Amino acid sequence: HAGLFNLCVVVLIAVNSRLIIENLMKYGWLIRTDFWFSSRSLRDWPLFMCCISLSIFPLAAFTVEKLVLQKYISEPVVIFLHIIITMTEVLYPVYVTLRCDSAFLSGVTLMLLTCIVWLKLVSYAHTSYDIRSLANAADKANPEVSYYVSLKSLAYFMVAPTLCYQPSYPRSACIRKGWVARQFAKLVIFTGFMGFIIEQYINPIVRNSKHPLKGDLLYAIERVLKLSVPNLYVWLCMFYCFFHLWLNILAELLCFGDREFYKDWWNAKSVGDYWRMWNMPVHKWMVRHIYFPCLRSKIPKTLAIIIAFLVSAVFHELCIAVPCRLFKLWAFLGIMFQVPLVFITNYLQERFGSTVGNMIFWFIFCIFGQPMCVLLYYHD
Amino acid sequence: HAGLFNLCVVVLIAVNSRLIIENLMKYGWLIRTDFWFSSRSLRDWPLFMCCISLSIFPLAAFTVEKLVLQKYISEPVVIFLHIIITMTEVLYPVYVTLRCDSAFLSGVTLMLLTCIVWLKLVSYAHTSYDIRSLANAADKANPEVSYYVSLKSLAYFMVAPTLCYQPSYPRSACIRKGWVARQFAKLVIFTGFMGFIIEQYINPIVRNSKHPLKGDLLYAIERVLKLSVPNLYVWLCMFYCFFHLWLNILAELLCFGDREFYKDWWNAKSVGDYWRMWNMPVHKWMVRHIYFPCLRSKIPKTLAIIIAFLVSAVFHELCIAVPCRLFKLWAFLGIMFQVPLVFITNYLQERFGSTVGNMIFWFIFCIFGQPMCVLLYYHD
Ligand SMILES: CCCCCCCC/C=C\CCCCCCCC(=O)SCCNC(=O)CCNC(=O)[C@H](O)C(C)(C)COP(=O)(O)OP(=O)(O)OC[C@H]1O[C@@H](n2cnc3c(N)ncnc32)[C@H](O)[C@@H]1OP(=O)(O)O
Ligand SMILES: CCCCCCCC/C=C\CCCCCCCC(=O)SCCNC(=O)CCNC(=O)[C@H](O)C(C)(C)COP(=O)(O)OP(=O)(O)OC[C@H]1O[C@@H](n2cnc3c(N)ncnc32)[C@H](O)[C@@H]1OP(=O)(O)O
Repeated sequence: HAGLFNLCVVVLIAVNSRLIIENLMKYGWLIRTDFWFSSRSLRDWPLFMCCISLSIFPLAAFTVEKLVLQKYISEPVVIFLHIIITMTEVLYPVYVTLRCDSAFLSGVTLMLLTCIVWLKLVSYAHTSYDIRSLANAADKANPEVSYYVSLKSLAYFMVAPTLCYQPSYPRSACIRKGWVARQFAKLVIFTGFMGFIIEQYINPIVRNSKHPLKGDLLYAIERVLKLSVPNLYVWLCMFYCFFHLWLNILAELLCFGDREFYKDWWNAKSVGDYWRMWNMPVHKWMVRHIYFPCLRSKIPKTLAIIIAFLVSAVFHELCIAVPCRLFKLWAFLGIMFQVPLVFITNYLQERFGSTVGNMIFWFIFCIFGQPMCVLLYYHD
Repeated sequence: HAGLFNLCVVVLIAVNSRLIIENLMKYGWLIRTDFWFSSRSLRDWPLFMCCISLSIFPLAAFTVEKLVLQKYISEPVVIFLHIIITMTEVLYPVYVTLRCDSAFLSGVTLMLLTCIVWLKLVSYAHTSYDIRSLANAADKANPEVSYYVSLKSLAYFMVAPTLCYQPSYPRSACIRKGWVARQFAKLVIFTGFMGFIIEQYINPIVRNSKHPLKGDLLYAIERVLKLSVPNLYVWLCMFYCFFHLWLNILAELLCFGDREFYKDWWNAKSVGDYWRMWNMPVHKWMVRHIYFPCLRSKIPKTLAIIIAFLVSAVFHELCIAVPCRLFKLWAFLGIMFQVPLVFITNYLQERFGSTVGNMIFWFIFCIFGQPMCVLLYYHD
């Protein structure tokens, strides 16, 4: 069934083929300019070696786990230590990306690694607290603790493309190395295709006069789809590069038991259905750590969805607005608009059809969607 | 998996949304102009009532079958009658479409119905000859002949969307009438989408100065993909309207046992593989009536593929060049170019990959393909 997905790059080689064949070798006129990392030689940036400076805090979580598992201090004190460790995870890399500053894309990938490491840390803390509360009911404890293997399990969880820590993981085989290279080659060519389609389509169409949109929109609703359809293909190729290619490569090199991350997000009859569908690991993180602890007792789901999307709004604002240090709160409000939207398109999809719900999903994803974040990300 | 197919009409509503919302009601400024049939009222054209004048020749085939099955004359004489009946099937509707002439699109659908009725007739003759040769080995014969039910079986085969006659057919249920209407509604909106995408994309891009292509092509290879990508979407929507919608509707109203016509043509690693794949009934007709009678004895496949594509070239030329009565032989030579092409891309696909074979298939289908027939069909 893969040829109709395959046709979407045939028509991108085919339309403006001429501006594809004017390059010398591997986009010789557009190299290290789009999806760019300047000075590929040496490749030593003081935030790139500070991308491994956030790895001393998983070691700090292992030291406070060693304090509570060798009975150095009580459980509440360690919980406070986890709270301060994951708030230093907020406060320290924003100080890294403001003071002794660097490029915007390096700041964006540092904030994305900060967000992913924060989820991985909070999931490690919640799973360690759950297995400590399970193990303290009886006097079984844990003989043969194997702190090298626990260190390797925590570090292997930190490089893993999932956000749910277990000490025992499903594994696979790493004998297919030509496949790994083929996926990497597919990723690099798409990256070059990403830079080509950003420089040829979005960059001449954003670089003009623009105005902030209002409640009334007369003769201005044609721009929010015409400047969003190449952004729709940019987000589709971003999804294919991250969730189908890079996460599958990082699953394969670490020998992961499930390449399960992307799951059926194109047949979304509504958003809300879409946000529970579009990636497995962060949706498993919300249904394991925030929504379902709210749904254990005394909070219903009709504020749990708002507080889960509030912390997702906080993560998107920390990912986008902080490396540009402008504090727009446009991705915050643009995804806070989605939270009444999930409820709306559910009232619209009731007494209706799934097909026209998918039509209005792709319209919602066109205008008030995730390519809007890339549009505001290429508007600074 | 249907949402990624569904996105291709979201991006067509989205790009030039403005020229979609300037119409009054059901394309009020472009109605009965593209995919047009003038004078919808009365709807009585002298070739439209001559579209049922080709139905007296299935009755003629039943009369000559009644002559041979009631032993009025020997088998060879009836075979000659079948030969003249299906050559009057060639010679009479071209006289209908030249003398007392009509519109070009009515001539194109009359020639398409002529081609389909010719295949259905030759398949009926070959299957009747095969069951007559099977029944004449012993003295079983056929008690309870049921000539009303044989008449209904032949007529039901003539309205059926398959080209292989059997007296016993698999059936289904016709209780889902809201589904039938939904598919018909999907077909009509796509037809309107077809007329919209033909008038907005192909018609301003063909109506200019054009030149015949040669062996050397310098600074002219960008036109044969840029004027072919909207033609690629026109042929994709033509395939979806005919083989997925209209043939499934005609399967459902006649209660057919298999909606099997389209089969996996998008993952074509080569042409030749593609021509055996793109539709079930005409490919079953070639492998049941022309190729495999050649492969019974004394002819190898290395002229059988050329003679099968020669008669397919004759059918495409009779479909396209005869209603425009210009005798270009450009669709003839453009599909005679494909016959060395199937062999070529098979030598190219050997010692190679299936993925880059699919890449070069979609390049071949872009330039020297079936949208070229629609490009020359909208160039007169
Ligand atoms: C050192 C570095 C190493 C790096 C390594 C590589 C990287 C790591 C790799 C990968 C990690 C991620 C990389 C990218 C991260 C980027 C940063 C961000 O964080 S961007 C965040 C954007 N925002 C969101 O994603 C919001 C997500 N929101 C949601 O998932 C949902 O909307 C949610 C949970 C808030 C609401 O879910 P509703 O639609 O499900 O809820 P309802 O109405 O209540 O229905 C619940 C029912 O759904 C069914 N259901 C269907 N599927 C289900 C499932 N999978 N699990 C549970 N229930 C499911 C069940 O019936 C369930 O109810 P019953 O549990 O039975 O009571
Ligand atoms: C009153 C009106 C009512 C109307 C009702 C509605 C309408 C009716 C509805 C629908 C009818 C159609 C409507 C449209 C008609 C438009 C007009 C036209 O005619 S346009 C014609 C365009 N031209 C073609 O379509 C050329 C088609 N060409 C071919 O099919 C092939 O290219 C062919 C047969 C000429 C060559 O086939 P290679 O690729 O198969 O041959 P290899 O190299 O030899 O391989 C053969 C092997 O392939 C495998 N194979 C795979 N699939 C197979 C299969 N399905 N059958 C048999 N073998 C198959 C088997 O291994 C086989 O060998 P082993 O038979 O085992 O010895």
